[PDB]
Amino acid sequence: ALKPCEFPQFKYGRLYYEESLRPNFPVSIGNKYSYKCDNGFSPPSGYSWDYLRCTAQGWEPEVPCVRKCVFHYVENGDSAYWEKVYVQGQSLKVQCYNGYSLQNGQDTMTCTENGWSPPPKCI
Repeated sequence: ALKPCEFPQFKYGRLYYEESLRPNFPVSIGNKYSYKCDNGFSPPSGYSWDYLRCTAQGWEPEVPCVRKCVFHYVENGDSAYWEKVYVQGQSLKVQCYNGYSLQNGQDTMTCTENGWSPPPKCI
């Protein structure tokens, strides 16, 4: 069987069980391995862990761990009741109060490589 996927090493995270598994590589298309990301980062799905999949295009995702932005508290705005995870590239509309705003027309925040932009502070 073809074994085209080498031991996956990527930024801001790692496979679980890296030492029981590293010698098993390379592996075949269809195999998958659980992984986690560093604090402040997340799989694109926004879950606490996810699968790295050996595909015909190599490992997917290409960038397994991306910036994580948590939505919860908004100063002078509407806060949520529990922490909602967002990932790099996602955006939401924040509800500001009493003539305060995020100063970007639509009161939208985007999860960027360096966190929320602008921050969840209505001014």
